[PDB]
Amino acid sequence: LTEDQKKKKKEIMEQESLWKNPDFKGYNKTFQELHQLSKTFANNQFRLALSNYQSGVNTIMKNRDWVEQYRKEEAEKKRLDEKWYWQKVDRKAREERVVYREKMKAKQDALNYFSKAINHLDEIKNPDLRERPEFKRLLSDVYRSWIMAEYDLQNLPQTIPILELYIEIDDNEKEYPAHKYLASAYSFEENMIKKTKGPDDMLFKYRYKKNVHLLRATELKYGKDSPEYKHIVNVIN
Amino acid sequence: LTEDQKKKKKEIMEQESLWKNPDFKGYNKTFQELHQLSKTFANNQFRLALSNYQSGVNTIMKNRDWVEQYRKEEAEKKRLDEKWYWQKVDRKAREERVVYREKMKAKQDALNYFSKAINHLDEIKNPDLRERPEFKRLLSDVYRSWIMAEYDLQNLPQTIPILELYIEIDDNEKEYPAHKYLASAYSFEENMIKKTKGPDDMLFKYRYKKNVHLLRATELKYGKDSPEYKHIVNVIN
Amino acid sequence: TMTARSLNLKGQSGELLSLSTADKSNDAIGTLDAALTRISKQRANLGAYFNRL
Repeated sequence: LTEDQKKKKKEIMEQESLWKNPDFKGYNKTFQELHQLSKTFANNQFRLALSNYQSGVNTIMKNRDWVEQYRKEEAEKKRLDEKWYWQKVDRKAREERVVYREKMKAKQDALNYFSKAINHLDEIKNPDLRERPEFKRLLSDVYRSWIMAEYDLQNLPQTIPILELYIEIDDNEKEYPAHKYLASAYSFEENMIKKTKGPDDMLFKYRYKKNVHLLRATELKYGKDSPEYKHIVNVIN
Repeated sequence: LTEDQKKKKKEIMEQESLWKNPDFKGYNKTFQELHQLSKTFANNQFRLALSNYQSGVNTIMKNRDWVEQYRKEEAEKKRLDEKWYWQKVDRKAREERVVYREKMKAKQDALNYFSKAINHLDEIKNPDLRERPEFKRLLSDVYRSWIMAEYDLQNLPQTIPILELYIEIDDNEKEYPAHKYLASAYSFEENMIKKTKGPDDMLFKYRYKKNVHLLRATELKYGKDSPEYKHIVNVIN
Repeated sequence: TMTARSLNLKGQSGELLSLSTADKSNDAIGTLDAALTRISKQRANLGAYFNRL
């Protein structure tokens, strides 16, 4: 490979890792770095924004632990009136209901915390401070977790304004997952217009934006004028 | 830094200290210097003016001790009928009201003493004596304590004629806190006109005076044609 | 008191014409016990106060 192809391969893997579903090793790494950045930044509103962001992520992490425990406790019950197929499938679906409703509440609590983290970052008014790598790192982490929290629950239309704000920050536009999620969420919205028989202007708006971010994700991972780039361009043209 | 920037940094810190809320170390320093100046001055009306000023400051200092003791005595009471949130919020608010009313009386007694200190300085009629550093130091200390006594109780419109008299004395106009307080008190008055739907002539008068002292405070602390000076000028222009 | 006296849940899972939904059913009704409890006891103190007067 060329130096650019080797670099690109390395970066795409780092970007896929960056958007990895949360776990304990990623949590630890993320917050150790954010707290060191907070100490460097020495800004009380950044400190508060981080305290709220961390509380939001903790809501998500505590929920993931709850979901395993809940499913475990149900699995360990003896179910005497579950002798027919429809009874087993019934009780499965109701388990999924309680898990989904609890995950929905955990998402709502986590987004209230993320909203507070953003409201505190909004209070940093000095443009020399808003341009700090510390400021942009935290703001990117808040939007990324916010996008993922909604994505997991299939709330794809809601992810669009946050993905769009995300890609505007410090070369985030060059991230393959960011364009993959935008393209998928736009695709959902296009399908909503087709299923609900909505207006043509919105059909084409959503289709256009899907294709822009589909092609851009392709360009970023495989390179301009790659067999894969040429293919997507030829389908669109 | 340049010799002027180093000097300016030093002076702004000394000016912030000059306007420091009263305490026992500042009280001791202030009155030891004023009594030495009184002995140098050898003027009975200055001596009387100082005796009254000191009585006014003593009223303030004795009040500060009362407020700590009062809050302490309340904190140490067992409150059996305080089992609902609004009961706790009630009793807290009434504690604050009693403290505010007692602080209001201490302010009134302190200003009667400051008024007497001024009435005695008014009796020094010889222009060669009124121009004495001893005369201007005491008169500045009386106005400064008077401004602060009103400021603490949010009586900002009342601070304007006293701040204006203060800045006319022996380069006090070059003090950053003096312009900060003037700008804040003028801002309050502008907001009063906007809230009470008062006349436009007063809206613009108060807005103008706010901006003059805002810009002057900025010039004094950061310097002419500093990023901060240029910013405030560009907002006003 | 105001609606924010209890967990003021509006709407419910599914398709709505609002942009709000209720929370975990278990807490939702459990909250109404809290709502009723919080207001009744507030009346209780007012009741008791009347007797004091």
